[PDB]
Amino acid sequence: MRECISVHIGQAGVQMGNACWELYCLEHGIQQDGIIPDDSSFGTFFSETGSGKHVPRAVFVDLEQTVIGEIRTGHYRSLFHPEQLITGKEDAANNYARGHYTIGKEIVDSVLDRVRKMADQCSGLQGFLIFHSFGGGTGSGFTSLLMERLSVDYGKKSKLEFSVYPAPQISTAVVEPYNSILTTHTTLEHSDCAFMVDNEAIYDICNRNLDIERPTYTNLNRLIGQIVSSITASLRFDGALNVDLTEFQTNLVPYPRIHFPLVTYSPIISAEKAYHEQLSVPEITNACFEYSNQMVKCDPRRGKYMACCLLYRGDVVPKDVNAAIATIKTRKSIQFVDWCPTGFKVGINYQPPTAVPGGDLAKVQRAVCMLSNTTAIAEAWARLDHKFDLMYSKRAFVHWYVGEGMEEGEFSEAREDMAALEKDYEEVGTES
Amino acid sequence: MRECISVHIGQAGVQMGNACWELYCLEHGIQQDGIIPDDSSFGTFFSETGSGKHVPRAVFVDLEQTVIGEIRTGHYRSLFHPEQLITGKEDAANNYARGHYTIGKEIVDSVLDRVRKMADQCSGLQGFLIFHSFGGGTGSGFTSLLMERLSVDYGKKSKLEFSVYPAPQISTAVVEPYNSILTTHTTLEHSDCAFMVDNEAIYDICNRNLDIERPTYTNLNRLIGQIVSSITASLRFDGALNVDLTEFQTNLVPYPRIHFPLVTYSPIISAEKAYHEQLSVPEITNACFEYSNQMVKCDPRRGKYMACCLLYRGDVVPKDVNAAIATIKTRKSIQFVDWCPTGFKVGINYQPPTAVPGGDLAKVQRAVCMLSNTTAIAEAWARLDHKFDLMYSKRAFVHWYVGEGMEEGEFSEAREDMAALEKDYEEVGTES
Amino acid sequence: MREIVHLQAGQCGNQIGAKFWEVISDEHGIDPTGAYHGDSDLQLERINVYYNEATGGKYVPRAVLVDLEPGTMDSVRSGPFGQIFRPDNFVFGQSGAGNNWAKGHYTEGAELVDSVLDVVRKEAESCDCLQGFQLTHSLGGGTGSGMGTLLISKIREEYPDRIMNTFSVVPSPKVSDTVVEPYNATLSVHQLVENTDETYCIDNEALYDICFRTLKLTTPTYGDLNHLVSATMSGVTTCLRFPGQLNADLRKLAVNMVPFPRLHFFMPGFAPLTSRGSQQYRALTVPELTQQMFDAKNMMAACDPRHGRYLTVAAIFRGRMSMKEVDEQMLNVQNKNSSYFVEWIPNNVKTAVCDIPPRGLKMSATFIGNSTAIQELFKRISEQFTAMFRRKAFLHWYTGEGMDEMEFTEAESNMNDLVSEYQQYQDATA
Amino acid sequence: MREIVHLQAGQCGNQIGAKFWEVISDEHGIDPTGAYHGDSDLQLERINVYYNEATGGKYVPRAVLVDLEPGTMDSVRSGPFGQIFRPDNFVFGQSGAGNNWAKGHYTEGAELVDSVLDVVRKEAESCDCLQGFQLTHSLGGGTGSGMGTLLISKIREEYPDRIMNTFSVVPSPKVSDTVVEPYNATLSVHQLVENTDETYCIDNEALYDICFRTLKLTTPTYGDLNHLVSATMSGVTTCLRFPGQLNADLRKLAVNMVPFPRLHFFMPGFAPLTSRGSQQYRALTVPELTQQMFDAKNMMAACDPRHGRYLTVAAIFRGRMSMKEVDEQMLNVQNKNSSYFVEWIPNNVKTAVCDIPPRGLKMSATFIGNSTAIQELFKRISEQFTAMFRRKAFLHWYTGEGMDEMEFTEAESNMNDLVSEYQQYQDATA
Ligand SMILES: Nc1nc2c(ncn2[C@@H]2O[C@H](COP(=O)(O)OP(=O)(O)OP(=O)(O)O)[C@@H](O)[C@H]2O)c(=O)[nH]1
Ligand SMILES: Nc1nc2c(ncn2[C@@H]2O[C@H](COP(=O)(O)OP(=O)(O)OP(=O)(O)O)[C@@H](O)[C@H]2O)c(=O)[nH]1
Ligand SMILES: Nc1nc2c(ncn2[C@@H]2O[C@H](COP(=O)(O)OP(=O)(O)O)[C@@H](O)[C@H]2O)c(=O)[nH]1
Ligand SMILES: Nc1nc2c(ncn2[C@@H]2O[C@H](COP(=O)(O)OP(=O)(O)O)[C@@H](O)[C@H]2O)c(=O)[nH]1
Ligand SMILES: [Mg+2]
Ligand SMILES: [Mg+2]
Repeated sequence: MRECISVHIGQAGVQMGNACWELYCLEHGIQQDGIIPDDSSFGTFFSETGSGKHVPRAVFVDLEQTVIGEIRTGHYRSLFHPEQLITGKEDAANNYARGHYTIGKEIVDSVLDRVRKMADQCSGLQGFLIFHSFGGGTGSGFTSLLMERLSVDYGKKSKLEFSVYPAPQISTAVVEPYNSILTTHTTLEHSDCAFMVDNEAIYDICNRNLDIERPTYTNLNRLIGQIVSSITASLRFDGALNVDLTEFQTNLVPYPRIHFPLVTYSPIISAEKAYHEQLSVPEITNACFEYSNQMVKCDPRRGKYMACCLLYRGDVVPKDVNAAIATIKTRKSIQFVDWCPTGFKVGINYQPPTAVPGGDLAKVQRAVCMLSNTTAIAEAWARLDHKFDLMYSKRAFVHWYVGEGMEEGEFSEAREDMAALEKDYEEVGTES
Repeated sequence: MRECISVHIGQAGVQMGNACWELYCLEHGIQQDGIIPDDSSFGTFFSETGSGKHVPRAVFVDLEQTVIGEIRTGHYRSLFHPEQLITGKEDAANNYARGHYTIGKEIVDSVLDRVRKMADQCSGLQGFLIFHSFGGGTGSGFTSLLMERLSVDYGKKSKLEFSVYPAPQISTAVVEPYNSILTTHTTLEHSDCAFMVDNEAIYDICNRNLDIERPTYTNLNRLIGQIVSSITASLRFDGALNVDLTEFQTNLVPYPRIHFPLVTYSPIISAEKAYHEQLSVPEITNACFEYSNQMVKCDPRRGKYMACCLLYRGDVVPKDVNAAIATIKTRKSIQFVDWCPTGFKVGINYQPPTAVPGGDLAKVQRAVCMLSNTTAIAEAWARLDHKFDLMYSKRAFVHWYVGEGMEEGEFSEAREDMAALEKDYEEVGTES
Repeated sequence: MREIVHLQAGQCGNQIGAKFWEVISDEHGIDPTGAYHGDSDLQLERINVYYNEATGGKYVPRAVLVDLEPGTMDSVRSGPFGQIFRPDNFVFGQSGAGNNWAKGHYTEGAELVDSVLDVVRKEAESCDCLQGFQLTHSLGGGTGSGMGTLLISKIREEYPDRIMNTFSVVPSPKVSDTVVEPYNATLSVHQLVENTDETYCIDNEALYDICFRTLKLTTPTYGDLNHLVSATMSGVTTCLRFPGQLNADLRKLAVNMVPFPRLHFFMPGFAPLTSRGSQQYRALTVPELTQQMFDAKNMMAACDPRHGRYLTVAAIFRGRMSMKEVDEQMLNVQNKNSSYFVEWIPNNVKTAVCDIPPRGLKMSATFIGNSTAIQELFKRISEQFTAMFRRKAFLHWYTGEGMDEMEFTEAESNMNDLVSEYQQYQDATA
Repeated sequence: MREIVHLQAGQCGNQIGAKFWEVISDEHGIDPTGAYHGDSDLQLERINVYYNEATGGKYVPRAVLVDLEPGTMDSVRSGPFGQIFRPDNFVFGQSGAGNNWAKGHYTEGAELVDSVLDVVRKEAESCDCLQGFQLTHSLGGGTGSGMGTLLISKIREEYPDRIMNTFSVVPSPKVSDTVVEPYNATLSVHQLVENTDETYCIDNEALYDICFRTLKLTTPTYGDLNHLVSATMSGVTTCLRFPGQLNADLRKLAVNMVPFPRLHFFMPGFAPLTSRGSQQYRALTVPELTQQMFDAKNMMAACDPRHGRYLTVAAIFRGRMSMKEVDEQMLNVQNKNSSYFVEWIPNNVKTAVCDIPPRGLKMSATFIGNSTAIQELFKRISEQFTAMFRRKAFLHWYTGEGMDEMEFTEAESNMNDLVSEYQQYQDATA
């Protein structure tokens, strides 16, 4: 009855999506194909066919064809419908203009068509899930290009996105400030809620809590996959207090231009060290608010919370949740904004998280995923804006963007728009 | 009780006819001869003899003898009555005059005689099916010559024709504009409904939907054969809502001079990618109105629909057809003309399409063939007329036609007649 | 006595009629071969209404199946209960009508209408007391609209006093299945309004909803709809065939349902209609059966009665019932929905109770309603007719068969007057 | 007679209502399939209050389950006692409310409210003597606060004289489970104060304490709390269904519990409530049952009555009891806690005694209290509402759905007046 269209753009989205659908397939008994062995709630994500084949309700799109080609040759080769996997000719070369103006103009129409065919095949449309990188290229131009198209064709339907926000120190591309800011300018008015994750933060978690000194991108993707499974768990499985994807919007977004919650997943514990932990509800709940466990390298205590959503899974007693949250409300270090007396949105589900074979996480009994909106993230934009200003003053790489369909004016507009957003956070963070 | 006389003229008709009668033979259990192994509705197309031999009710005619000779030596050598396969001495050499005036004058009488013998052997005459190329030669002169003879000897009997309309860009003959326009001038007043197909369009379908990079004319013919099987399915097989060949005339022809519907066949899907498609009634119905699936390379949305016929086959529930059409009526992009509130003619049959062994199409459960009359085809005539005007201004190839029985006046008359037809579409396409 | 002679037409008539005779035979205990194996003796007492007798107990339906193509009839005889009919009654042509009223009325059906009468008169002459003719067809087709109206005119000129009741499938508003429906429908109504005593308008869109909403059926074939149409056809002719507390002859309904000569178009309904899973959540008593009959969603016509007023209403009950409840419930409806009933008719409800219910049912009730809301149907057809006719949409297929443009104008004007007449009587006294 | 029609809303309503019907069926001897297998005959005499009858003894609850998402209802039917309901009563949408009152009241629930009434009116019309409507929902959600108040307004405009009693789950003060509770609660109360005759305020924090302190339960599921809410709902409607020495109809409580029209908010309580291990350390007699009913720790609302005064009180006893003890104990409370009862009401206690106790219990008693202390709840909501609304915390989710900022001001002002009215009557005469 419910549905979600997963759109994965760029290398980050495709690789993250692979972890997601590997986890979804496990959670429903699917067999790496559309087949189910000789399991009833898959309707939200997986379509059905008379042959017994389940077709994922996802679209894998990339202007580069290397990563998507690996899927077509991987173990999930027979899972996706071939027309869903859309591949362009040449990549955007880490250039926002190429993804948005020149290359994206030749592929945006094709992906939109497949979405349209999926959209009218749903009993009722609930929203979208967008996975993309913030670094740049397809993840910035194409995603911004695709998001604006959706805002018109589907209007008021929900559009959730998970983004690989740039890390403070670690960086992989030299022109991230240009692409990261440009996508933000063109996506603020077209996105409902954006969930942020940084590789450095998950690297810290993977080595600080999981006893692994060699994190690969596969490790991070599986950690991100668990977060998405919890967010969409309410639709997929039964529970005591369900939460829907349309609720996150009003629960975490107090103002239209401030919709960037952080992400957290508490029971990130190694198998060996799980034997020495009780893993009760109160302790995992308190773990969420520690700086050491945020999936975005931004310390919450530098600012004020303004909205939090707690999504519990497994054998969870609601009474403990009531007690656990109240004590957190008592702590003077965990500061909530003045104008939000009601801070927490609580959802409880009976399905414990499933551990992927070969994974690093332990066989946990109960888990919690926290989606917290905080003014602390304003610092991250300030750092990103500071980097952007340095390069633009010298016109460090402008000629690449100007010569591929963009204009010098857009750089100024994007930075000025970000400046207002940084100012907007300050107004929200001050009372009287 | 019902009947149809299939007349195949020129190389296109003969090769297309071979695909048709290969498919008809399969659909009735015939064994590549007139024999049936140790199956009751064949009377419409196949005559019967006491020996158990079924004689096709078709006439293969060509001024060239190469293609017909291949049939006499092919696997269907023993199927046709020898006098049906009529062969001239020399081809028309892609000249309309030779087919119409000089060569055709020595063979038209012979083919008409065999039609006469078939006509009076029918319990009741229902109409004709004419297969011919629009490029020129026998398909333009002989067909126009034959059609006018039929209009007198048989008068008000239905005369349906399937034509290989010239493609916009792809072309195989240098003088198509002369022959294509000339046949149209002499066939407007003698034809009831003309179904158009372009090789480029079917090439696009064959590579865009069927995953084949090497389409041969055999591939296109089989695709065309399926269309004809659906059109004549109502006569051949039982169904819930049958449609007869005399109905297409009043359902698709609003005016005597505008009888050129397009063609579409929705479930054109590869065997491998059929496993990932539900292939329900609503989706295949919506596929018909997409530009990407028209069998004629003319975009419908450039103009307005004025009449549509839907012919469903297989396991089809009429309720879904009612629902599926109504939503299409709702879309504002699918624009119907003002003066046709009643747009759709619906026919349902219980016989699913049969897949020829060695074919490319999948083993579909249900299929739909759409016959849509649209003002968009007026653009195709305009493009064809534009090409004709360029050549005629220079008298590019006139001497060939003038010296073989034709006159300079006919070129002017034919073009002027086409100009009125193009103007006629404009009047129909404007309301108040 | 009071024999009814059944007449078919077009593909729609034969399909509906075929299911009509399957049901009628079932409730009379007639085998598909024609033999009688019923349990009760009452079902055999009045079997002469629909069946003729022969040696060995074979019972021959008094039906005439006709169409301009042999295909549909060949299906009828081949299918179940197809051998029951007498072969001589299949009057068929070779060249079918192309869904154009002109061909089936003036040119093609003209040369076949004479043969049909030769069978009707032989059938009609064999009745001890002829009550009337029952016809099933579709107004949107060629054979039905053209030949059906041609047959009606001939019979009404040959049996003026007998009652001609027609069950006509009317084009639906949502989606069509024939491009030239407005021409065929308008021309047919121009004939029916003068030569039939009562017409029962049904549209496939309405019957799809009844199955989707009420019966909760996911694969509704045309056979499913025909069963509903058969049930209403069976219900209206139960008094002639079974005993009851209060009987209602076919002519009895027309007097109570037709105030003025031209307003003889009804929209029927049937009850109860429950899904296989919802059968255990109903009391199945008189109060609830009457409740859904007047519900707008349980009517076999697109028009919603809430948009107009009921000139008259008929409720033919079946099965052993408390006559008090029937009178009380019917009065209750008259009270609550007093705004839905015309005010110059003091009583709008006609009640009839047949003693024997349909097979497998304890109770049943057939609704018949003459409402001014039916003007909505005709105005919609008039709107579509004038849009096409304003610029000669498809006339040459009709004018070429023998018609003239003046006939179209007369049909439209006559159609417009009927809509006006319905509207005039929807205004209260003075 | 005196039939009650049950209406659900939101996730909370369906969960509580589902447990409500499990208990009601248990005390009436109704199997989950719908059959009757009870021992006593009294439980079958008045079964028409909540159940409708069908063939074969199946009893169909007169319940309407509705929500803007199918997930919760799908759980209800799949779970135990889920097949009992009639399928037609499940009126559900596809796109759920995002916990915003505007969506469920103006935009999303607006297009679904009409269907719900079509089921309510059919249910209501089938009652010999309609007593009123019973509604269960939550004020902190979207479907409950928005659609529930929408349903209340429609019914109160269509059945003005019938009694509308609502069991509403009120947001707790300690911790919330929805960020926008103040907006939803304030908007809902702006509607209830005008269109319901009695509302029973319950908060999950209070019911957690009852289980933690009294029942000594260590793993309290939401099912456990729903059972307590079911018991109080069952108790208040025992007079209608069983005999007793002194009966108290639903309208009887409202007159004795509602002095002024706007002060119709009560905080219920139940007794006895003992842990499995503490059952053997109680006499289980009338004096002690009354003792804990007025105890602040045995009430299902956060507000403590010690902070205010009781305008009125109702005690509905079950089981065979000495009427003298009931009168004596109730008088004793009136004497000791004379400071806790308002002084312009000479008598504040209404006593009712049903003869038959709940299954497995010899005695029971349900407390209902109208206290000025409930102003504490509304003032807390008002404080949170104004804090958020002072700087447009989440309005754009509400104004974008069709609401206007003026409506929020009206709701806050109306909420403030109710708090003032409660405070005015907490001052003694003159
Ligand atoms: N979590 C996670 N992040 C990734 C992954 N792959 C790439 N990234 C992030 O993406 C950024 C690099 O840009 P890409 O995502 O490769 O850009 P793209 O999608 O290839 O688009 P083009 O540059 O046009 O090819 C880095 O900062 C990474 O943080 C992945 O598998 N998992
Ligand atoms: N679909 C289809 N089209 C064909 C086929 N063979 C030829 N054509 C079309 O016919 C055109 C060429 O003219 P022909 O059909 O060969 O002319 P002809 O019938 O040989 O007549 P002459 O020129 O006098 O020999 C091309 O534009 C093709 O599109 C065929 O097998 N299938
Ligand atoms: N109930 C029912 N309606 C039918 C059936 N077949 C056709 N119809 C209706 O009849 C109309 C078609 O007219 P038709 O009778 O086939 O034209 P004709 O037979 O050539 O005069 C369509 O609009 C259908 O709604 C059937 O089997 N059952
Ligand atoms: N007693 C009880 N309360 C519930 C249950 N589910 C939700 N609630 C309460 O209902 C509130 C949530 O509102 P909800 O009904 O889910 O919003 P809506 O359904 O979208 O209108 C929470 O504050 C819970 O305290 C339940 O199963 N039992
Ligand atoms: Mg790349
Ligand atoms: Mg040739």
